[PDB]
Amino acid sequence: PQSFTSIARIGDYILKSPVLSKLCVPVANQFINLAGYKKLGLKFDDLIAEENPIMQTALRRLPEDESYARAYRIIRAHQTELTHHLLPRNEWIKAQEDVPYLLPYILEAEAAAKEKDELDNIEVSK
Amino acid sequence: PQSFTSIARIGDYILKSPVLSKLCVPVANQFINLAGYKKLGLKFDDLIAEENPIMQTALRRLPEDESYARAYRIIRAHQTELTHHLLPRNEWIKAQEDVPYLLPYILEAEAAAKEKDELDNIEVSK
Amino acid sequence: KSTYRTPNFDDVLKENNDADKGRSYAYFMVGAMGLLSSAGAK
Amino acid sequence: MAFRKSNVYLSLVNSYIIDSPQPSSINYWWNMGSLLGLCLVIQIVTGIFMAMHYS
Amino acid sequence: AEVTQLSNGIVVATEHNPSAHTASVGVVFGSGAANENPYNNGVSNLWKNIFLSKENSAVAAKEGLALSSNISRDFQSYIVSSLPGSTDKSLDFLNQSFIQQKANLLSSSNFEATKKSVLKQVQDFEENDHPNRVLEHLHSTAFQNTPLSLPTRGTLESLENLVVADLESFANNHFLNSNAVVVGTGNIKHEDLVNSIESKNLSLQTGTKPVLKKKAAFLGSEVRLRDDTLPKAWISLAVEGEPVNSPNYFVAKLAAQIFGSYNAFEPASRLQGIKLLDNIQEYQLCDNFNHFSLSYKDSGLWGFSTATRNVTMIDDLIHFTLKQWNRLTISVTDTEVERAKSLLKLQLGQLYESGNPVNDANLLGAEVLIKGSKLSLGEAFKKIDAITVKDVKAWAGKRLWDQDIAIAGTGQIEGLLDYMRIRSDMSMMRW
Amino acid sequence: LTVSARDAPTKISTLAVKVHGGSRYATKDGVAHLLNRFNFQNTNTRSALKLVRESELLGGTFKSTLDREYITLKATFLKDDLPYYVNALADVLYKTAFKPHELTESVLPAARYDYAVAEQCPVKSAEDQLYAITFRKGLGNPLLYDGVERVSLQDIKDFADKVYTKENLEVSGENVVEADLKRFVDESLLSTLPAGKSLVSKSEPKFFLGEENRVRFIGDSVAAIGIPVNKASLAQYEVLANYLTSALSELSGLISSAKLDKFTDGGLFTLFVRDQDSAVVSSNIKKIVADLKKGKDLSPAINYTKLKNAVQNESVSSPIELNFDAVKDFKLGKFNYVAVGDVSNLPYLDEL
Amino acid sequence: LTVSARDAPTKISTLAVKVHGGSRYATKDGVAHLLNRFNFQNTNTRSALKLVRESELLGGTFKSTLDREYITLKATFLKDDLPYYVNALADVLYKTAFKPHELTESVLPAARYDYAVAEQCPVKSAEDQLYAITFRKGLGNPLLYDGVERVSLQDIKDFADKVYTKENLEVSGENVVEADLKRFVDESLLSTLPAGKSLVSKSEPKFFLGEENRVRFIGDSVAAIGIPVNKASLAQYEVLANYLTSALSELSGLISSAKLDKFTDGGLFTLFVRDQDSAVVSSNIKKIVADLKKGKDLSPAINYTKLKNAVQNESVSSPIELNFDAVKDFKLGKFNYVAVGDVSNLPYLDEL
Ligand code: HEC
Ligand SMILES: COc1c(O)c(C)c(C/C=C(\C)CC/C=C(\C)CC/C=C(/C)CC/C=C(\C)CC/C=C(\C)CCC=C(C)C)c(O)c1OC
Ligand SMILES: CCCCCCCCCCCCCCC(=O)O[C@H](COC(=O)CCCCCCCCCCCC)COP(=O)(O)O
Ligand SMILES: CCCCCCCCCCCCCCCCCC(=O)O[C@H](COC(=O)CCCCCC)COP(=O)(O)OCCN
Repeated sequence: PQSFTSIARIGDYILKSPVLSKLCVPVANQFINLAGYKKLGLKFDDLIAEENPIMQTALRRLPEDESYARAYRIIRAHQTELTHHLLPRNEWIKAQEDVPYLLPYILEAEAAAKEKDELDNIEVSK
Repeated sequence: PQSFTSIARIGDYILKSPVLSKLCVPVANQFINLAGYKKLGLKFDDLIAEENPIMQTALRRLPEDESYARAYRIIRAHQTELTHHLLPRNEWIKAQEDVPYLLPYILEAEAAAKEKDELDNIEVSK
Repeated sequence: KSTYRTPNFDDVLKENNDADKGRSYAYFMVGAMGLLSSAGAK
Repeated sequence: MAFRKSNVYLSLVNSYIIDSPQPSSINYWWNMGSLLGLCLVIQIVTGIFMAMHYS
Repeated sequence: AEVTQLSNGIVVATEHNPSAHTASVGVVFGSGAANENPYNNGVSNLWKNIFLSKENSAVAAKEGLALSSNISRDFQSYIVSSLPGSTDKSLDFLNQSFIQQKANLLSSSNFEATKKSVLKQVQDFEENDHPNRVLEHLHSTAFQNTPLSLPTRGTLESLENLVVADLESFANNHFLNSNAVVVGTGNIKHEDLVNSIESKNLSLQTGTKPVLKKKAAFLGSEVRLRDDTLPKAWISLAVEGEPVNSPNYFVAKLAAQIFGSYNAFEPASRLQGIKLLDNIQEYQLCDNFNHFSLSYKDSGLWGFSTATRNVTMIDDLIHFTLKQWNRLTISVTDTEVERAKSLLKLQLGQLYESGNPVNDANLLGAEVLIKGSKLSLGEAFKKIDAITVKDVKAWAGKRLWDQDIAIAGTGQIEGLLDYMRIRSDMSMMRW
Repeated sequence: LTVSARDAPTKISTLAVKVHGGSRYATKDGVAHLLNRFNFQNTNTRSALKLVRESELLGGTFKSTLDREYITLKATFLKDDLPYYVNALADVLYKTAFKPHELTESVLPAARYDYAVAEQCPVKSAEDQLYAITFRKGLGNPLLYDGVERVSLQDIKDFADKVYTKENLEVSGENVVEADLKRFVDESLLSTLPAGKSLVSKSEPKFFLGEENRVRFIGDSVAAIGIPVNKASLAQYEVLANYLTSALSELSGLISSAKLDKFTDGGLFTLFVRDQDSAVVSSNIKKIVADLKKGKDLSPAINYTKLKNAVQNESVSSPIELNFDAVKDFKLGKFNYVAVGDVSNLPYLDEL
Repeated sequence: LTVSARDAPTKISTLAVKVHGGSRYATKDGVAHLLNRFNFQNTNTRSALKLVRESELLGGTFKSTLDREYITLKATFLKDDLPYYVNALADVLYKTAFKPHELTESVLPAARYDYAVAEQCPVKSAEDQLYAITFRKGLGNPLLYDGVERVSLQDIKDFADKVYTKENLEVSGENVVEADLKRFVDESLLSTLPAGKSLVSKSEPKFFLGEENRVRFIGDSVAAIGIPVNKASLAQYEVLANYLTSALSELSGLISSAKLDKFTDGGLFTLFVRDQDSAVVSSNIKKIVADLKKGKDLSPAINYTKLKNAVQNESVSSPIELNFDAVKDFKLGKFNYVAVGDVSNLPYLDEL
């Protein structure tokens, strides 16, 4: 319940400002590698909860090969969490591989649902 | 749970004997028209309970037109029993129309299930 | 890597299978738990 | 099908405590529910056998 | 009928069928797919397809000689069929093909074209033939890290590393004198074949194929090749069976025969005398199954393969099949044993006494490589008649009742449950 | 009632009843396929279940196969069990039941499955199109029931009364003593069939040339040519088929299959080119037709074709053998072409 | 960019963009049908949902129809709303989105439904077979997508870049003031399309005669004949079609439909005989072909055909009118025959 347009607007306002980016991007990636979802072999777009119909739409949108890769990363994360270990350091998701791959599908589903709601509640230009 | 081969054997032993037929066929059709299933517009093969797989088989066996006629007789019986009346005397099932129409389908399903059970429990001619 | 090359299980396999030994030890332990469970239920 | 699937009563026992698909990564914190069920049965059975002597 | 056998370092074993109209003559080596390390895997398939190469088949077809080959786990074969007046031509061709030279078969162009063709065939097998690749993964996980796990077809990752040196190294280590049996089946006499071999020289090599360090050992495991984009769910499932030269060979085959095979679309297949069909036909649990008793030199497999579209009731299929397997230990009847005797006599006499001479050559070559002489079919029928119900119950208690299983599956096998419920269903808890 | 059997010490015998009732004798479309999937159902005396149980306890199985010309009933069994199988095949030929529920439950879904199997294979579809455009009324009837023509249960009974006659069947045995088989046939119900007429027409069928048919299909594209044959020019096409199949030809890697269907009065030479890509099929079939119209020499393939004819001839009713010593040369005349697949990219008959 | 519009005091105007991009210009099979069901989806600026909502609040609907030659985008609306619909059609021709999920969700199931509808009608199938055997590469392309040829999303974008050009479209208006339409077009995005080439070939298409194709089908049997026409012999076939349709002919109760498809350089005369019974279709089509080969007099049908040509001509791009005063007589020459239905009982082309 963050409505990805809103978080994208705040994040782009932080990134486009030089002072705010220089201040809280080191805090940002320090937060990321203290979060430790890399160490289970996951990406952050593999981590967004997908039990609402807009994210379910954005998972139908997704290409096939990225869907099979996402399915493998989920099953290796469940198996590694089951054994209570971590993946070895060669198998951790690196910083360059943590690509926001599912974000544009999510954002276009956001814009579609927002436009549907606006047009479902319009007045008339009298 | 009468196993129609058995009732057919007893009934044919009664009918083929002259003394037993002359004794208890008037008792038989007196029992039939005191039963009063004619007065609701039914036949007796419309009255056999059909919630066992051998009778369900014998209803799949049945031709189309007799199946639609049986469906109409059931729905008119439910409606007449719902209104707590009887059908008028012109609409009662007459004695000639009370034909054992479903009996041979039932008997061939009986013989098929009996033969399957016997062959499922055979010895060997050593 | 093929799907016919099974990965390494050799650190966790028994050095001797002997399918009556292992099943007898397992059924002995399950039977001991059932023993004490029968006593406790009584 | 099997008798635990075709029976009316055993289908609930099946679909709840036999063939219920559980996620394979859940730790011992997903066990407090069964533990609360056991402790509720303890409370009820001791309550009956102790309320036979209570005025 | 009669099977004779003689020796000079090579082994000459025949079946003079004077009623047949052809005559197959060929060499059956005692190496197979179970004699390869996992890095030269598929070299026997590549020898099969350079022997069946286009130039070699053309030179064969100039004289009216059809070639044939077979790669199994235990035995290779290289069979040349001809008219019964051309056994000398077939022997001289087989001599010129293997013994006299191999460099003309192993030229650069022929080898590269054949490697391309076998790479195409292995890829086509891997992504299109589903029940056979299920059975190959069943062998690959029942016998894993052990040379009987290697597929006969070879793997794509190994077969694209082979060069001519590995073909020649396998030829020098396995195409030997004692390793081979030259087989003549069909319409040839034994004395004619022996006198014609002694008329030539036909000496393959000095001898002594390398001995495997590790013997085959069954290992209960599973492998799940889940592919959701397939219309069915293919699944094999087997226990450790009986190898050849075992006293429980025909008992294991008759146990496989009790539950038989089935095809849900054929009308005469739905009316068989199997008690599994009463459970399996109600909600249409599978399309087909077959019970197999595979027997190798070191070990064996006993189980069933199946295919189904009812992907939500796979566990009921496995459940009723394994409860029927548990009926062998406890309460198998006399009539089921008599029926399996009659059907196994039938399919065994169809297998050994079909009209095709190349299949007789493959079977006779395998049998006289393993056990030194061919057991004729009348003694086989006497051994089938000697089986009682107590023999089947003792065998099922030894091999079936609460033993480890090996499972392989592909397709929509999500309805297939864990390993432990399938393993625990091998014993009934009611006996 | 032609009875013939050969003997051997092999311990399993087979018994075959070949009846001239295939698809070329079908009254309506696919009646012969309904009769094929209908036989070995319930008879008037024993049910089909009792048949399967007693044959399985005695040790023999059943098979009923149709072809373009025959309806063959086969029974493979252990040698001591001969009169049971002779009486079983006599009862199936004489007194099958023809109940309507058998048709609606066991016969029609089997026929649906047979047609669904052979529709998913494009070369079987192309072969049926080739037959239908070469022998359009006679041999060119469809082999399988697809349901474009309503076939009732009375049609099947009339067809079975037409076909199963004493003058229409041959009893062939393998590994069977012959005189004992003649005694068991003369004692059974097979001797009291109605003695109708032999349906085998002795004249050559009227064949058509230069025809073309195109069928759109999803999957493998297949281009096929077809040549109607004589009774005398049959060995030339046999050695042609085994020439193009073997490695003697420079184009055996281009074709997929090539066979000659031998009948009692002629037959059809087929030649199939199958590939998933349409440009490959196009280039291959243009090269095949150009090289066959250029001419070939069939002399090297003659011993190879003697061998392949020996390995195919297992039946008693094998055709004339010695015609091979006179074939020398072939040049492609007129033919009939079908094209099943990505039809908009396959070549037409005018440009071949 | 040919702009033409007529004016009337009628309060509802329509606007049509005819683009020469039909199935005869399709690169692969059924690409034009995917482009037809793809237009009026999402653009780069407004979504398809916003298009439907604002057009519905303004009072106009949308329609995109394909033919054998055109891809027509039509918009029917209230007269005051003209520049909105001119800008909407300009945006659809210029900057549709071509997203892959649109193809997999809204475009392909619509095409599956269109092909399932027209496969259940046998005369549409017979018409496609008739086109495919008469104009085998050009006009004879299939109209609908059936999926025998893989059409990707890049194929549709390349086809739309090929077809939607300034030299390839005509803007036609009804109940629209013309000079205002020319000003709104010259101000919109429709003037900045890439100026490609006119795809209209002026030569007559190569036509084939005497062909035959036979398609098995479950349901109504239909036999059809087809005659390729010239540009000069077109009015004879127009008065032939309206002769056989009306009650002037003794066989209008025998045929089911007969029409002439007028193109810019020719066309095809079709003639359909449809009935559920195959013997009725057989007797009817033999009688029709015999009577047309006997000869007819087309003089009584000429005023009737003037009337029916007047009621059909509503579009601006109507063909040449005055050719009717010179038609006198017709005799059936060579034709092309298809047969869809119970194929084993329909007549062949040799026996017509
Ligand atoms: C008769 C049924 C009965 C049920 C059911 C029952 N209890 Fe009780 N409970 C009693 C009785 C009787 C007492 C008083 C006697 C005693 O305290 O020993 C009691 C006392 C208690 C006490 C006070 C114990 C003390 O001595 O201080 C607590 C706390 C309590 N119950 C909690 C629960 C909870 C929590 C549950 C279930 C969710 C529960 N009880 C169910 C009978 C019951
Ligand atoms: C998500 O996965 C699951 C899951 O799906 C389920 C179902 C469970 C299981 C849940 C439970 C077991 C909870 C169930 C609890 C109940 C149904 C409460 C019922 C409790 C009772 C006490 C029943 C009432 C019975 C009585 C009161 C009878 C007592 C009577 C007596 C003692 C009479 C004595 C008198 C004489 C004369 C003998 C899980 O634990 C679980 O996690 C693994
Ligand atoms: C309603 C009250 C809810 C309480 C929550 C309890 C949750 C755990 C219940 C455990 C039941 C164990 C049954 C396992 C089983 O039958 O497996 C059976 C056999 O297993 C056994 O024999 C287990 C040995 C006996 C254990 C007895 C434990 C009794 C103590 C229970 C204490 C709590 C009541 C099937 O096992 P298999 O499928 O692997 O072959
Ligand atoms: C608020 C809900 C409270 C909890 C209720 C739901 C959970 C109930 C779980 C019950 C588990 C124990 C029931 C197992 C009994 C199964 C026997 C059975 O179903 O056979 C029943 C007959 O049952 C009886 O006669 C009496 C059962 C009373 C049960 C009293 C506890 C036969 O069933 P069926 O029709 O499938 O058999 C056809 C034969 N082949």
